[PDB]
Amino acid sequence: SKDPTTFPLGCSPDITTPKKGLSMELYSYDFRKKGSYPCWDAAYLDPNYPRTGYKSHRLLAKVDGVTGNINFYYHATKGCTPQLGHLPASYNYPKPLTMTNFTMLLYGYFRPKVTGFHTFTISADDLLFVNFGAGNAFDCCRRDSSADHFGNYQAYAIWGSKTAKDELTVHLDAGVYYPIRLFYNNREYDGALSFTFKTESNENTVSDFSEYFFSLDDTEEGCPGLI
Ligand SMILES: [Ca+2]
Ligand SMILES: [Ca+2]
Repeated sequence: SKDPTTFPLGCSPDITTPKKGLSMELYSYDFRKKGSYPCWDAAYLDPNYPRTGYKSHRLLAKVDGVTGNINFYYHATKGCTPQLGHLPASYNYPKPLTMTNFTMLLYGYFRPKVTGFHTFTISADDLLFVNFGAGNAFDCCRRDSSADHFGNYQAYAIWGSKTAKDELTVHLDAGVYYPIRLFYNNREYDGALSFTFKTESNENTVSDFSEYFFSLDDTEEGCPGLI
């Protein structure tokens, strides 16, 4: 089912070794033409922007192995102006980009260490939309066939809105691989992404996803959760 749920379905990959990290695609996000009021494009809030609209902009990069702490804060000096910066080393992308104005998609799997409830907390400047679970994000080792068919967001944050931070609480089983999709945009000026979680079992905040994000190969058979 594509609908978001407190009890998401996960995946059981075969022997082939999971690879560390998420995959990432970077895209352009231009300003409006000189003198427009305001200067930033509102396309990022088109209902279909996270599904199809982004693909009409320019592909910048496709990277594998994104893991570790994926949080960032980029400080711009000027409005209405493309300015260069770098993502943190965790993104495995060693080129500058226009950090003031870009779109980023990350996808893969989250593998828990604890069976029980997890609460992920997110915030972003400007936008972070999260899908989580088989079907809601994509299907088990069948990402290519289902990548565009994700469901209602499990959580979302939009800078400047009444929902500028959000939480998602899900019950998960240790060692199972859960499809995840993170879609981020910066429209102008500063950018920021925060993505962390806690489990109901203790007070520790987890922000380093070294032990938790993996990529699995698609297969003809699929790898549906057997638990
Ligand atoms: Ca295999
Ligand atoms: Ca911004």
